[PDB]
Amino acid sequence: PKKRASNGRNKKGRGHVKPVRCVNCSKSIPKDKAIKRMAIRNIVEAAAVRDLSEASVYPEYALPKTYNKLHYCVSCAIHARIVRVRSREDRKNRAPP
Amino acid sequence: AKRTKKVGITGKYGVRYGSSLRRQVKKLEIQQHARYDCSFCGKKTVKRGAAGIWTCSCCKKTVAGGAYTVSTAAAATVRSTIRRLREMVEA
Amino acid sequence: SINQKLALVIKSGKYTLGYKSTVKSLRQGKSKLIIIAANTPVLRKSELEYYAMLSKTKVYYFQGGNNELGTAVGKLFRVGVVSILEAGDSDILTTL
Amino acid sequence: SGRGAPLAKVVFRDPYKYRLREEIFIANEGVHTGQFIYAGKKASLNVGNVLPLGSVPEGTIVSNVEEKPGDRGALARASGNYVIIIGHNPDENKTRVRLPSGAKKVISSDARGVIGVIAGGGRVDKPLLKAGRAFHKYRLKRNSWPKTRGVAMNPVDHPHGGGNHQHIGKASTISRGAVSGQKAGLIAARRTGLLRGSQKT
Amino acid sequence: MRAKWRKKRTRRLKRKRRKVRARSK
Amino acid sequence: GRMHSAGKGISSSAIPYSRNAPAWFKLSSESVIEQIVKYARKGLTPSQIGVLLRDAHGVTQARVITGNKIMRILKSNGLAPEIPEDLYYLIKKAVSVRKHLERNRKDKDAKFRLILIESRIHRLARYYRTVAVLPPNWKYESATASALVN
Amino acid sequence: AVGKNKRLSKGKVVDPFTRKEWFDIKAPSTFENRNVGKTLVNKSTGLKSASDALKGRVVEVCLADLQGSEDHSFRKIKLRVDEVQGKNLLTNFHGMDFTTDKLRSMVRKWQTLIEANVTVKTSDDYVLRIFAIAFTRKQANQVKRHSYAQSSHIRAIRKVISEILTKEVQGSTLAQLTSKLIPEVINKEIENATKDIFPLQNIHVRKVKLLKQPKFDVGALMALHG
Amino acid sequence: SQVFGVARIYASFNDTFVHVTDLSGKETIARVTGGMKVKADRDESSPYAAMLAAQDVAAKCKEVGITAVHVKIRATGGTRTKTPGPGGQAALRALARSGLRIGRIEDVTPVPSDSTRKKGGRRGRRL
RNA sequence: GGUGAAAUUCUUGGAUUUAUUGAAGACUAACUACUGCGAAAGCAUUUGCCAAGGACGUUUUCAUUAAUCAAGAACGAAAGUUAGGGGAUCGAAGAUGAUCAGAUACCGUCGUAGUCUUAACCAUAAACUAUGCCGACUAGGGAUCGGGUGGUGUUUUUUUAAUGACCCACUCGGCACCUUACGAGAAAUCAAAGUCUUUGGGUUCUGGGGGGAGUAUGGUCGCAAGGCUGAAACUUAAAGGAAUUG
Ligand SMILES: [Mg+2]
Ligand SMILES: [Mg+2]
Ligand SMILES: [Mg+2]
Ligand SMILES: [Mg+2]
Ligand SMILES: [Mg+2]
Ligand SMILES: [Mg+2]
Ligand SMILES: [Mg+2]
Ligand SMILES: [Mg+2]
Ligand SMILES: [Mg+2]
Ligand SMILES: [Mg+2]
Ligand SMILES: [Mg+2]
Ligand SMILES: [Mg+2]
Ligand SMILES: [Mg+2]
Ligand SMILES: [Mg+2]
Ligand SMILES: [Mg+2]
Ligand SMILES: [Mg+2]
Ligand SMILES: [Mg+2]
Ligand SMILES: [Mg+2]
Ligand SMILES: [Mg+2]
Ligand SMILES: [Mg+2]
Ligand SMILES: [Mg+2]
Ligand SMILES: [Mg+2]
Ligand SMILES: [Mg+2]
Ligand SMILES: [Zn+2]
Repeated sequence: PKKRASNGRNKKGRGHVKPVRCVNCSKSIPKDKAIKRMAIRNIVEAAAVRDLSEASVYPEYALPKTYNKLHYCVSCAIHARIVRVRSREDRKNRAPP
Repeated sequence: AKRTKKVGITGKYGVRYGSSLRRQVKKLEIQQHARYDCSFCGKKTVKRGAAGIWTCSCCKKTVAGGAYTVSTAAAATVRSTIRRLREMVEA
Repeated sequence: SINQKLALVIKSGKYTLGYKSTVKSLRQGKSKLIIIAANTPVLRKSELEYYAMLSKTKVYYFQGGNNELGTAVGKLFRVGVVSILEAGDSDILTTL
Repeated sequence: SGRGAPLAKVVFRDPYKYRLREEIFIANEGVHTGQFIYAGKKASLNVGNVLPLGSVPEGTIVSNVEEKPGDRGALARASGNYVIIIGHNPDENKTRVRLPSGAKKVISSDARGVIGVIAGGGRVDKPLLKAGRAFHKYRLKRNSWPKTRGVAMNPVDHPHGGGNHQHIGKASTISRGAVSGQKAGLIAARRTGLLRGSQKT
Repeated sequence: MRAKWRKKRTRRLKRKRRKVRARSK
Repeated sequence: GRMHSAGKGISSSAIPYSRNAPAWFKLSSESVIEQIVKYARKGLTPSQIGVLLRDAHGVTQARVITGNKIMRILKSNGLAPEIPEDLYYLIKKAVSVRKHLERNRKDKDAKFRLILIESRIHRLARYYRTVAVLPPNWKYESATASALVN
Repeated sequence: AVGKNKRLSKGKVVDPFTRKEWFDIKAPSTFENRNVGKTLVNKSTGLKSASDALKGRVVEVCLADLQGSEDHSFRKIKLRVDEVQGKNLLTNFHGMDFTTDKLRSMVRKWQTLIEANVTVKTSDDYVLRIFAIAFTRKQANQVKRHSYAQSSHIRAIRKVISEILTKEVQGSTLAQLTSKLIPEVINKEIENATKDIFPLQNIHVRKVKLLKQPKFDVGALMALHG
Repeated sequence: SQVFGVARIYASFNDTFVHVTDLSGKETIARVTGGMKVKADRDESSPYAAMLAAQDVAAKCKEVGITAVHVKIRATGGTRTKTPGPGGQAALRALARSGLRIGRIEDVTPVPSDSTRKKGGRRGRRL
């Protein structure tokens, strides 16, 4: 039977969406179907902040951050636990955790 | 009335030489016997004299061109890239 | 647009088509504007510019060849040059 | 006659005596009658002009290119052929160019070339269809046609001649060090057979 | 078997039958 | 709605209930009729005449001001066009699309829309032939149509 | 991997930093701090000269380091060596680019990114391409949560930005363009021109690149240095 | 007071590169990689090999004369991962702790506007 | 370099890495969403030109010109075919290194056709919303896209005008969503899949247990690959749908 009203994707009123590639395995997946996450990371990994601060030539250095958008296919997202299998009623919960 | 279904001008060749060779000859013969637009006088009066020579019967200008068409795609792209490089020599 | 201005001039104004009549109108001083096609020969173009310089007549260079100029003035034949003698209810003389 | 490309008769003034000189150039595609042609170091980057190769930018397409400055045209002369300027080297003034065969040549930057492609291209795309068309083609070139196969000959006439069947016998790949009378077949062949895979030019 | 490969096998059989019948005629 | 699309728009005029109107309008029927005639002599379709009369003058609609409609007034005064206005506009849209197609052979959407426009033309022409405002054997052809635009 | 090399060479130790010598990089007078840093080159010999190896070099230095102020920390200036006199290299302007972290921090969802670029020639015959970026912003009291423009707003904004950029680069030399780019007055000009079209935020000149240089002028370079 | 180079750490998976150049980037000082410090292809990209490599480039920089570095961190990029490898952080921390001074950290991973085509096929890497 | 680990491969003639330039072809990141357009296939850098389109507004015009459609026709992803061009990437075939009992598989490194384009073919896809179109009616709820109306509403300009951008209220037309079940259904579920034994608004197409079989045969279209149309003999008691507990 039909599992999802959205057919596992987000495409109502288009027909075709250009694909992207999984960052883990390079599988081609449509852009609306993929498992987009936003990795916004400190550049210095929270344990070297003191060391880089005392090694800095500048005071009040802003310490930039890295920005990356990760696209996952369904297999790689489930295997990497980015999403996991939810119960039948909880599948409908759209909200982030 | 339509005399031939598909051979066209290559109907002069009869049943010889093979249909695939006759098809390629048909495609090139239509192009080399076609009449073309004159870029100087503006009329459809350009015809081939020999391979690579295209003369307008109205204004008597003669342009060097392709063997079977008045301009090849390679020559068009070369004209475009020469114009781009020339424009870069000033800007 | 220039095509719309030309169409309005053809609809409600005085014009002449062609090199001989254009030069005749330039000599008689009746020409208010001359419009020369892109692919006009340079000798004819410089001759018309010299005549227009003597006549103090404005020159417009139409983008597109004689085929496009004939279509723009609404004729089924190619037109190399068109001379606007009287622009009626059109702003082609005031603009450009 | 005998050439697939058209020629252009270009008339210049003699700079030292009052007369006219006529040069036979190979027509580049797009050149017309009544066109002004500009030849020199200061000439502009237009199709038909005769610039030296040190004064064109990279990626320029030229034809009738001198191997050495002054030999008046050696490279890319057949119909549809051209040379691409890969790069310059101003100290020790040399220009690297790509030839129609794919070879990379380093020639002097004072060597001249004609901007554009040799006209008449696409010619070899038409099938000749006929022994008579080949006859009339070679009637204006040279007596190299028709060609009898060496394996149809007698052994007095060819290395491949003879046998109670038509067959070559030894290998048809013949060494570079073979002598004349031995060199029939595939001379100094690095490989044979149908070209599968890239040639790695 | 998978229906796509069953369809491929059927197409190969149909082509072979056409060739054999063309031998006959 | 939209015989040649999936649009379902309901945008329209809503004419008033009062069939005699509008008690602030003081011009006469013969004056608005002669205005209709002078616009038609200037060469305006009934749609354009109705727009100008509704906008520059206060003429709610000529059927309630005069006795009858603008096309009837024009015909009675001898200014009826050779073909009806809507068919004329459909023909001129078809000739513009066809000219664009010979300029751009690879415009598949323009080919599609040309099919739709000429279908609509043939349906109106069949209706007008049936009610005999067009002669029997009136045919729309492209080559004659470009000159029929005038 | 210390022992996996099957053959070191097909054919089968002097310290180079004894040969190398130091040079001092000098920024033009348009920037506040002249002293950029130091570079190495081999000592000049008969076969090879040091200045030939030096004249091509491009040093990308942060504008915060050039101007002494941390509000310039997201812009980098490329300086190209043009002449070697004494023991210090003289550099001219070569380009400007934002930093990656700043650009990625500016790009966010539920807003519109507007970009424009112009190719334009200066007064002293430099050909440049200038890239400007802007983003739609919400008004104060706005309750809807995405603040997009309607694409004709985008076309109008791109038009006014392009005409402002062409007007600002034309009629200025390259040095005057640098002295305009440091205070970011072009951003305020774009804001004042576009405030009637759509609100907008993060208006910037994102990049400047040198497409073409004029013929080299020692007079212009010593006008910049000293 | 300080003389500056640039640090240029390229942390891929399978390896890490730490090499300091001059301010122009044309002259190299001390290219040492994580594969120069281990005996296993597994361990070529480990954080420990990276910190050994960073310690040795720092020793060579202190001997040449450079006292501070501007750090440019890099992942493989292009059509590939754009996530920095396990050794880049360890290399940056070892360079900080060695005695060199730091300024102006930046990420310079090559990002395409609309790449050519990723390797692996449309069904991806099947494991 | 690659990998779970490796090896094939490249490297004192300097690989990898760094810098400065240059060229080529493809692609259009981030912005990018339960957002937009298109008959569908599909469509994402700028600017110009060419024609087209829906919705909205309308006290404009014609007046039943309409709905759905055998025959017939246009368009129709990808792969594929023919001939030029182009041929950077990736990469059916193939070559190779592993893995393995085997491994002409998955994994690694290469690599032809192909991938792009022009001209001409081909007419298929889980071409899917597996939901034909046109019309009417029947429950609440907020959000959003396009247009329109109103508000001494906010902000900006020239404090102050008009604009613009917001806010609030309404409305028409969209892509959708949330809650219920009067109602429907075998159930999953459904605002249509309801208004159906209290069975009739209009119309086209399709199915009649599972196989044999989209086969044979005959047409017809196509260069081909194949497409469209399309059986029977014979065989068989289940195949199948949705849910329940293990
Ligand atoms: Mg299932
Ligand atoms: Mg689809
Ligand atoms: Mg002979
Ligand atoms: Mg023979
Ligand atoms: Mg014999
Ligand atoms: Mg012998
Ligand atoms: Mg023999
Ligand atoms: Mg015999
Ligand atoms: Mg309706
Ligand atoms: Mg209909
Ligand atoms: Mg090297
Ligand atoms: Mg984009
Ligand atoms: Mg949009
Ligand atoms: Mg294989
Ligand atoms: Mg089907
Ligand atoms: Mg279906
Ligand atoms: Mg309904
Ligand atoms: Mg609304
Ligand atoms: Mg709504
Ligand atoms: Mg919609
Ligand atoms: Mg039955
Ligand atoms: Mg049955
Ligand atoms: Mg089941
Ligand atoms: Zn002519």
